[PDB]
Amino acid sequence: KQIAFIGLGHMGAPMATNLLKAGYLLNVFDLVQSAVDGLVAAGASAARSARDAVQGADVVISMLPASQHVEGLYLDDGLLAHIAPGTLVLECSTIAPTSARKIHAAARERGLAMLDAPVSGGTAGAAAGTLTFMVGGDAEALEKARPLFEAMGRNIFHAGPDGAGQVAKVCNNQLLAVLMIGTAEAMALGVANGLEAKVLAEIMRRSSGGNWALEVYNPWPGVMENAPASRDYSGGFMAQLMAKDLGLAQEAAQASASSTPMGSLALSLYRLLLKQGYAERDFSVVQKLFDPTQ
Amino acid sequence: KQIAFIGLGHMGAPMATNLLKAGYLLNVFDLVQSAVDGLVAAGASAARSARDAVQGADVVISMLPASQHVEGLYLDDGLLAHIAPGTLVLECSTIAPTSARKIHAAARERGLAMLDAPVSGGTAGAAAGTLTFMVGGDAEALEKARPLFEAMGRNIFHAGPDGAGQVAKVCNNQLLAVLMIGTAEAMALGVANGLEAKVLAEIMRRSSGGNWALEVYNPWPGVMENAPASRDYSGGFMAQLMAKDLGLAQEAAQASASSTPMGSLALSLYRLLLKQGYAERDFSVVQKLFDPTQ
Amino acid sequence: KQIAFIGLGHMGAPMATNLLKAGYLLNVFDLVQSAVDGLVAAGASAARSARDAVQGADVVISMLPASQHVEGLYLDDGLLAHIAPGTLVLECSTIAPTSARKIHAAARERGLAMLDAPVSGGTAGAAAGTLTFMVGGDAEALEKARPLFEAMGRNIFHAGPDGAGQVAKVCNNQLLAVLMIGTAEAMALGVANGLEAKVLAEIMRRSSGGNWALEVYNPWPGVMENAPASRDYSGGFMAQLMAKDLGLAQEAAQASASSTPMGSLALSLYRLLLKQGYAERDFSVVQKLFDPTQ
Amino acid sequence: KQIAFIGLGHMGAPMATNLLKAGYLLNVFDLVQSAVDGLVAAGASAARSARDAVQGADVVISMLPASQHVEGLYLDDGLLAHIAPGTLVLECSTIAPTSARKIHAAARERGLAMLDAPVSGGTAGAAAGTLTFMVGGDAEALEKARPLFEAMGRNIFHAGPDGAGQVAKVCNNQLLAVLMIGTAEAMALGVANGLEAKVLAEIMRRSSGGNWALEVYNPWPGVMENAPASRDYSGGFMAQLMAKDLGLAQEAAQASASSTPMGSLALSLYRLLLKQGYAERDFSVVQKLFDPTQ
Ligand SMILES: NC(=O)c1ccc[n+]([C@@H]2O[C@H](COP(=O)([O-])OP(=O)(O)OC[C@H]3O[C@@H](n4cnc5c(N)ncnc54)[C@H](O)[C@@H]3O)[C@@H](O)[C@H]2O)c1
Ligand SMILES: NC(=O)c1ccc[n+]([C@@H]2O[C@H](COP(=O)([O-])OP(=O)(O)OC[C@H]3O[C@@H](n4cnc5c(N)ncnc54)[C@H](O)[C@@H]3O)[C@@H](O)[C@H]2O)c1
Ligand SMILES: NC(=O)c1ccc[n+]([C@@H]2O[C@H](COP(=O)([O-])OP(=O)(O)OC[C@H]3O[C@@H](n4cnc5c(N)ncnc54)[C@H](O)[C@@H]3O)[C@@H](O)[C@H]2O)c1
Ligand SMILES: NC(=O)c1ccc[n+]([C@@H]2O[C@H](COP(=O)([O-])OP(=O)(O)OC[C@H]3O[C@@H](n4cnc5c(N)ncnc54)[C@H](O)[C@@H]3O)[C@@H](O)[C@H]2O)c1
Repeated sequence: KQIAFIGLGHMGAPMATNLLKAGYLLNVFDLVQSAVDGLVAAGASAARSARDAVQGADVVISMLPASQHVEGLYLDDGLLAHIAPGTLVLECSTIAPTSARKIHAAARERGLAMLDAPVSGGTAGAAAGTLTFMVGGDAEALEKARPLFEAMGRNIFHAGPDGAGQVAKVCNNQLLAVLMIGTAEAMALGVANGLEAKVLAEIMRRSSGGNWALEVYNPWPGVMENAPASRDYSGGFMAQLMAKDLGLAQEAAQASASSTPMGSLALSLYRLLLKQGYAERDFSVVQKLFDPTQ
Repeated sequence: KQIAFIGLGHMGAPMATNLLKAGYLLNVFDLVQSAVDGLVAAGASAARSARDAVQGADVVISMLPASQHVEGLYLDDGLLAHIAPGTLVLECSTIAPTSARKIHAAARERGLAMLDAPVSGGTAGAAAGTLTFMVGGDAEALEKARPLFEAMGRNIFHAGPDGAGQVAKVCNNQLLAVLMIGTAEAMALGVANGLEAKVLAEIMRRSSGGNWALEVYNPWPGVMENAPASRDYSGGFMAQLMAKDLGLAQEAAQASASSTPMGSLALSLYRLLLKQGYAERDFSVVQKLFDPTQ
Repeated sequence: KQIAFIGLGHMGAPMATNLLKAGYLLNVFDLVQSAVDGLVAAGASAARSARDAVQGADVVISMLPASQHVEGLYLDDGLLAHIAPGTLVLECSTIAPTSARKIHAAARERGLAMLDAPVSGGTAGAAAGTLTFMVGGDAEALEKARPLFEAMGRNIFHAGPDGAGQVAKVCNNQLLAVLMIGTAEAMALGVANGLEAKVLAEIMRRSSGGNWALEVYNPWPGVMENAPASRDYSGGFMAQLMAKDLGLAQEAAQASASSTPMGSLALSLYRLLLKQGYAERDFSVVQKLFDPTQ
Repeated sequence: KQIAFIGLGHMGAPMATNLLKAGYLLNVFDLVQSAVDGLVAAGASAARSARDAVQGADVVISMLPASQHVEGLYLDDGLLAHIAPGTLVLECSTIAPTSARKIHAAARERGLAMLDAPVSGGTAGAAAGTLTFMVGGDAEALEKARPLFEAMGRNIFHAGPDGAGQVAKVCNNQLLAVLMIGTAEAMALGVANGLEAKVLAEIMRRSSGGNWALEVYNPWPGVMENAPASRDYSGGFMAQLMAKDLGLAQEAAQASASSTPMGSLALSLYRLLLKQGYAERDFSVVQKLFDPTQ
C-alpha cells in the first residue's frame, strides 16, 4: 500500500491529503513546488519526478487538468513506459473518452490494471472525502481499488469498461450545464415578472422544474447564502473548467454522431461568458447573462 | 359550500370528482355532454350553462385549455358579468400572466375575490388529489380557498399577487422542458458511446446532473417501466400542451425583455416534434429526436 | 391627391417629406410637436389631430412604432370610425400579421380599400426614396396606391392578400437577424484563428457563405468604413427594433405551429444585448458578443 | 509539369480530369480501382501506389475525405517521407486547421513548398472547372501553383499563411449552414402563414434577408426547378459532409475559445437529420425539418 500521486492541484492536493489521513504512504509530484510542499508537510515524501514517484509504487494515481497533459505524461519516453509490474493505475482526470480508451489499451499492452475514474464533486468535496467516482474498467481492478476510492470519496459507480467513466462524467456535466443555465434563465424570468427570487426558487425546487442546482447550487444571489452566487461567484467550480467539459462532450457526440442542441448551446453561452472575463468565476456566474443589475 | 365547476376535461373531471368526494355540492358544465355525465353519475348536478352553474354558487372554479377560452368565458355578455356577490373565484387554467392580470382586475372591479391557481402535476395526480397549486392573489382569498385546494391537492404555494401563479407555473414548466430535453440528449449520448441506459441514468440521478425527470420521468424506454417511455409514450402530459406552455413562457419573456435561450430552443424542438405527428404523445417523446432505433 | 400622414418619426418624417417633394398636399400629425414642425417647414399643414388630418383626405398613411399603437389608433372612438368614404388607407408600420388582418377586415367592413405595406430599408433609404414595400391586399388598391409607393420607394412587391405584407416583412427580417449573427460569429472565428478581417470578409462574400450583410453591412469594424460598425455602432437600425421584429416573428410561428430554431436563438441573443445596454445601437452591435477587444 | 494525383472521388475525379484536359501528365491513385480506371481512360497513367505516383512528380495534389485519412497518408512510413525534392504539394482536402498546420510544418521540415488549398463549389463546379480555392501558405508557392488552380477553378483567394485556407473554408461553410437553415425556416414560416413559396423567395432574395442560398440554392421544392429540392434532394452536397465541416468548425472554435451559437445549433440540427436517415441527401434536405407535407 504505497502510492504515487501525480498532480496536486485544486482537487489533487485534498485527494492526496485524504489518502495520507487514511494511512497510505505517498510519493507526490507536481510541476509546482508549493503544491508538493503542501503534501510534504502533511506527511508525504516528494518524488523528484513522476517517474521517480512511480518507481516503488503499488498504485499510481493522477489528477491533471486535461487530455493533452495526461496523454503527454503517459505516452511516449512517456512515464507509462517506466511504470510498473502488477501496479494499479487510477486515472482520475477528466479527459476525452477516446483519449482514455487509448491509454487503457496501452495499460493492457503491459499487464497493468488501469481504471478511468473521473471525479464529480468539487474542491469542497475533495476536502471532505465525499467525492463521486465514475469508473470504467474491470470489476477486477475496481474491487482492488475500492478501499482507496472510499478514502477519497463516497459514491462509487461502476459505469462500464475502458472509458465508461469519462463517458458518464461528460454526460453528467453537460446536463448539469444545461439545468444550471435553465435554472438561471427561469430564475430571471420570474423575477422580471414580479416574483420574489426565494419564493420562485422553492416552488420550482419542490416541483417538476426541480433539479440539482435548485437543490444545492442556486445561481441567484441571496437565495442560498452559502452558494457562490451569494458571494459574487468567487471560488467553486470555474466557468472555464465547465467550458472544457462541454468541449469534451462535443467530442464524444461527434464520434457517435449524437445531437446535443442544449449542451452545444450551453457551450456557446459559456464561451460568451469567457469573453466577458469570467473564466475564473464559479460556473453559476452564468446568471449574469440574464441579470444586469448585478 | 356550493360550487360551480366549469371545464371537466382531463384535469377538470378528476378535480371536480375529488371535490365531490370531499363533501361539496357541485354545479358542473362542459361543452361536452359525456363529461358532464361523468360527474353527474358521481353525484353532481349538471348546469344548463356556465351562467346557470354560477347562479347560486359560493365559489366558481374553471379548468379550461387556454387563454382564448378563459378570457372568452369571463369577458364580455361574458359570464363574468352574470357572476356573483361575495363569491370566491378560482381560475386554475394555465394561461398567460397578462391574460390573468386582466381577469383579476375585472374581479376587483366587482368585489369578487379571485385567485389565479394554475395546477402542476398530471392526470394521475389530479385523480389522486395530490396536485400542486401555484397561486397569485390575496392571502385573504387564499385562506378562504385553502380547504378546496387541499381537497384537490397537496402542495399549495402562495406565489404572489394577481398573476404570480401563472408566472411561477410558466417558469416551472419551461425549466421542465429544458431538463427533459437535456435529459433525453444526455441519455442518448451515453448510450451511443457504449453505456447501459439504466446505469447511466442512476449515475446522473444521484449526481450533479440530477433532476426531476431522472427522478420520476425518465425519457429512455426501459429505464423506468412505469413511465410513458416504457409504453411508447402513450398517455401522460401531451407534447402539444408542453408546446403551449412554452409559448406562454415566450410571452412573458417578451414583456419583461427576458432572454430565454434554452426555453426558446426547447420550444423550437417541440414544434419539430409536432411536425413529426407526435402532438398527442407524452412530452418525453422528445427522446425520439435523439434515438432512431425506437 | 390630398394625404393624411400620421407618424413622423425616424421613418415617418422622411417618407412624408418625399411625398411633399413629389407634389402631394399633406395633413400631418404626431404626438411630438417638433416632428410636425419639421414637416410644416418643408411645406405641410399640421393637423390638430389624427382625426382632423384624415377629415378631407384621399389617402391615409400611418407609420407608427408597434402593434399596440396602431390598433389603438384605428380601433374604437378609434380614428378608424371617423375615417372616410372611398379613401385609400396605407398601413406601413411593421406589426403582427394577426393585428393587420384584424384592421384590414374592419377596413372591409367600411368599404375602405386598405393595404398593409410595411417597409424594409432604413432611415437612409427612407430619405433617399429607395425603400422596399411589401404589400398585402387587393391588386385593385395596390395599383391605385403605386404612384405614392414610387414616390417613397423603389421595389414594390405584392406579397399577397390582407396581412401578406407583414408576413413577408417578418420572415425577411428574421432571416436578416440570423445571417447577421451568423456573419458576426463567422467573422470573429476567422479573426481568432489568424485571418485578416477584410480578407475573410471578401472570401465569404464572393462565396457560398455570401449574404446581404457581407454585401453591404459588415458587422466587423474596419471592414466597411461606411458601416455602423466602423463608427462604434451609432445610428442605423436599432438593436431594440430588431428584437421587436423577432418578437413578431415568434408570434407568427406560434399561430402556424412553425419551428424557428435560428430565429428564436437570434431573439434570445438580441435580448442579452439589450441587457448589456445596447438597445439604441445598430443591430450589427451583435458583433460585440463575439469580440471583447472592441 | 508532371503531376501525382491522389484521391479520385466525387471531387477528385473531375479535378484530375480537368488537369488532363489542360495538358498535364498525371499519375493517379485511389483505393478504388474503378476510379483509377475512369482517369486512365481519359488519358492518365495509374500509379501502383501513392508513393509510386509521387516518385517522378513536380507537384503532388491530394483530394481525400477527412483529417484522419490525410494525416494518415502524409504522416509516418507515411508517404510524406518518400516524397520529393523541389516538388509543389497541394493539399486540397477540407481538414481541420490544426491538422493542416501540422502537415505544413513537416513540409517546411523538408524544403517542400506546400499549400493548403481547400475547395468550395460542388461536383458540378469541379466538372466545369469553376471551383473556388482558399489558400494558406507562401505567395511564393501560390504563384508557382496558380496555373493549376486556374485549370481546375476560377476564384483563387490567398487567405493567409499555413492553415489559413482551411480556416476560411470552415468559416465559410459554417455560415452557409446557418443561412441555409435560416432560409429553410423562413421559407416554411411564410408558407404556413399563407404566402406563395416563389413569391416569398423573390422578396427575401432581393431584400435584406438575401443570401447565397436564396440566390442559387433554394431549399423549397418548386422554387428553383434546377435545385436539389426540386428533385427530392438527390445529388448535390451531402448532408453528412456538411455535418463534418460543422464539426471542423467546432474544432477551430474551441482552440480559439470562440462562441458559435448559430453554427453549433446548425450542427445539432444536421445530426438530427442524419438520425432521420438523410446523410446521403443534399444538405438543403434540412428543409424537411420544417415541412411535413413533403
Ligand atoms: N477543480 C474542480 O472544481 C473540479 C471538480 C471535479 C473534476 N475536475 C476535473 O479534474 C481535473 C483536474 O482538476 P484540478 O482542478 O485539480 O486541476 P488543477 O489545475 O487545479 O491541478 C492540476 C495539477 O496537475 C499538475 N500537473 C500538470 N502537469 C503535470 C505533469 N505533467 N506532471 C505532474 N504534474 C502535473 C499541476 O501542477 C497542477 O497542480 C480536470 O480535468 C477537471 O475537469 C475539476
Ligand atoms: N392535462 C394535463 O396533463 C395538464 C397538467 C397540468 C396542467 N394543465 C393545464 O390545465 C389546463 C386544462 O387542462 P386539461 O387537460 O383539463 O384541458 P382539457 O382539454 O382536457 O379540458 C378542458 C375542458 O374545458 C371545457 N371547455 C372548453 N371551453 C369551455 C367553455 N367555454 N365553457 C365550459 N367548458 C369549456 C372542454 O369541454 C374540456 O372538457 C391547460 O391550460 C393545461 O396546460 C394540463
Ligand atoms: N426605424 C427604422 O430604421 C425602421 C426601418 C424599417 C422599418 N421600421 C418599422 O417601421 C415602424 C416605425 O418606425 P420608426 O422608426 O419611424 O418609429 P419612430 O418611433 O421613430 O416613429 C413613430 C412616430 O409615430 C408617432 N406616434 C406614436 N403614436 C401616435 C399616435 N397614436 N398618433 C399619431 N402619431 C403617433 C410618434 O410620435 C413617432 O414620431 C416600426 O414598426 C419599425 O419596425 C423601422
Ligand atoms: N463532394 C463535395 O460536394 C464537396 C465539395 C467541396 C469540398 N468538399 C471536400 O473535399 C473533400 C473530398 O471530397 P470528395 O467528395 O471528393 O470525397 P470522396 O469520398 O468522394 O473521395 C475521396 C477519394 O479519396 C480516396 N482515398 C481515400 N483514402 C485514400 C488513401 N489513403 N490513398 C489514396 N486515395 C484515398 C477514395 O478512394 C475516394 O475516391 C472533403 O474533405 C470534402 O468536405 C466536398
